[PDB]
Amino acid sequence: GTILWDGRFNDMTSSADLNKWSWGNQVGPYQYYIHGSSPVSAYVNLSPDYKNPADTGSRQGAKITLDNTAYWNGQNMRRTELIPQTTAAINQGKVYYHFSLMRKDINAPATTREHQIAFFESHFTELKSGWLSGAPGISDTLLRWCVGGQTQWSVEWAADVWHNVAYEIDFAAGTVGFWHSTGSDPLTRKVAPVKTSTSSNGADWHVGVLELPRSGYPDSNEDFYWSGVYIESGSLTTSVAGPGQPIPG
Repeated sequence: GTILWDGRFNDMTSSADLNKWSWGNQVGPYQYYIHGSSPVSAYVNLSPDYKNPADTGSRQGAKITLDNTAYWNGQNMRRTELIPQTTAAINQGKVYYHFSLMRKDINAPATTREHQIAFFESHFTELKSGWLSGAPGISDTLLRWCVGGQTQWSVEWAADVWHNVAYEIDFAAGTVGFWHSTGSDPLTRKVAPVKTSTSSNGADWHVGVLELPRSGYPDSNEDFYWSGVYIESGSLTTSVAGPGQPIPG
């Protein structure tokens, strides 16, 4: 395999480095602009305590937060998102998009509201959580993998569990497959490639979270933990510790 882009934050000392990126000076691994009126430390913080402990390939993980000010461009949905800053061909051919995600019981995401996570701008694929449609119910506590808006896989989203994911995207065939594991276990393919319109970017993968409003549910702080975010081509690294690291097991 070969890493096309590395979003593991390994060259950053803290999230303050995100402030180096600007439209006039697009440096670093991430474009940082889809966020609210507060400083970056209100929305993104890095720490070794915020990553999947089995991922020795990531020095620090990132706590991404939605708070009362997490509104971008006058929209009514809360968002805190980072987009890959790269010249690599991450949207052509077969490409694997990696990331690990975890929530805790403190500042847990609201199960009463829909969340769109690690999504592309056209939403051809993404993860979702929370109450989506219909009556509220047992499905609201699920973490789901969607293709074209349709759920293709889901699991109960438990606190403190690290979910490791890789989207297997064939931009030429217009298909997306789903690889997943929890904790230290190696990724396995849980859903074979599904067809959909994969029309892609300039730069359009949103590493972060978007939360829709829902009548009667006030904003409360919500924290999402991320680590091991990167994009590779040719050969999928199934080890959660990433390429060039000893396999955890």
